[PDB]
Amino acid sequence: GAMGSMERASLIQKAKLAEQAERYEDMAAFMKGAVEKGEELSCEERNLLSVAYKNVVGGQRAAWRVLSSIEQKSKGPEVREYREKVETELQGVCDTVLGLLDSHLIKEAGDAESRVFYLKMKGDYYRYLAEVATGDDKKRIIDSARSAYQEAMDISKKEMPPTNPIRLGLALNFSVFHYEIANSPEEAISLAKTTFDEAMADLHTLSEDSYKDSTLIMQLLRDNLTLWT
Amino acid sequence: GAMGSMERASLIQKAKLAEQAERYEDMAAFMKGAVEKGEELSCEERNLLSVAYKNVVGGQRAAWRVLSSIEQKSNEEGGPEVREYREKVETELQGVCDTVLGLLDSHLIKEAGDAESRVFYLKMKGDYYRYLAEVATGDDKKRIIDSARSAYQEAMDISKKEMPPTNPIRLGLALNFSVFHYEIANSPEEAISLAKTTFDEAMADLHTLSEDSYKDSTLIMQLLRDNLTLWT
Amino acid sequence: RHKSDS
Amino acid sequence: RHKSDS
Repeated sequence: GAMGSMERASLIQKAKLAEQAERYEDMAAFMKGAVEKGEELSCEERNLLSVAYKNVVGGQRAAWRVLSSIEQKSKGPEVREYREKVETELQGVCDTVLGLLDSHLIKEAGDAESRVFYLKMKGDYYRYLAEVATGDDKKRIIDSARSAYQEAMDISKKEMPPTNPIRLGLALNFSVFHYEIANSPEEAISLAKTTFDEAMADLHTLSEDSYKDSTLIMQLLRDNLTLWT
Repeated sequence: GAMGSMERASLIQKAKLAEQAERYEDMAAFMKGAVEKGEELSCEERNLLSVAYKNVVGGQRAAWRVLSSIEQKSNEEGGPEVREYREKVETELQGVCDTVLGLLDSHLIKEAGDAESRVFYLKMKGDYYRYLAEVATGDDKKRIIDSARSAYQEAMDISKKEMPPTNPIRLGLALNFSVFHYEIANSPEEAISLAKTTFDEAMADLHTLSEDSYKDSTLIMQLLRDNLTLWT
Repeated sequence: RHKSDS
Repeated sequence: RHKSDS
């Protein structure tokens, strides 16, 4: 790979420079190179990886939605063709992330924070593939996303407190999966309510560091619940 | 090239879709394919081309400025990584400028067409040489500065003879040429005189303009005034 | 209209 | 930094 000749520490440094310059495609490429060195990522390095690829795929998803909305309720082939181009690029980025998770990052060892973080990421990027897939492929992708999310949930409920921001963000995303991807509004609503309820019941045991982080996500859960009811 | 099998009309519509999706790299590639068909661009098409590449090079310039500033503090004030990544961004920026300058020379700058089109493309040539000069050094920078000056000066000669002093293309050209004088050619006196002359000759005529023309002209005159305030 | 982790 | 044509 193009980063094979660069020192791990220099790749991390350059990822941070790319973030400052808002060059997220570069940032993701540096972090991919760092992952491929084969060593575990620190918490700070996990966040760099996630920020980089979330920004890359976030832009592709937003474009795909723009084009898909123009295509729907609308003729020449141009809009479909360009929507398909964006879709293909998006799938390529998701396949890269999922390959990195499988080949390097998801392991039986390590603390709960790291194991849940990577399994949630796996569920998220399968969910992004599901947003654009059709037919038998979409059914396979949905089951893969569910399986990853459920493995992350099983860990988070045994190894993390109900106010932990990673556990909360996982439940939030899995409930979105239930509502938007899996056609299971009742499971989405249930999961989001239970998750909010149990966070609220334990809010007094919250360490200052993770106050804003926790309540921000609790806010997102409630605002989704407003919509699904 | 990669767009060679696509209809010109389809390239233009996809450029408009890419703009809507804020995918300016795609937008530029579509417009490059349209230019390579060999036919002239309409006013609307010229502006799609300019918007696409201005957004692309604009982000690269902004990132280069961020990294150069980090590089400058790490050098004078107090490893090779910052320089290396700044060099990477710089080379990508130079590649985009070289693409635009090549499109202008090979396809768009010609003796034919109305004065507006000829000024528009020569102003663009001056701009992208200016962007190269922002990052160049040594003998290369000297050559680039001369190339920028020649392009801007020929555009100025045409705009002065053929366009009214409130024309937005004439104003934007003078604005950019004054920035070239001040920031690139180390000629603050020439930069001030040009911006002041341009503003004054435009002000004399604003009262004759329709509502819509008034807006377009004053938006640029305000940029001249902004710079004049900073330089004086 | 719903939101995922931000 | 200066203003150039927008």
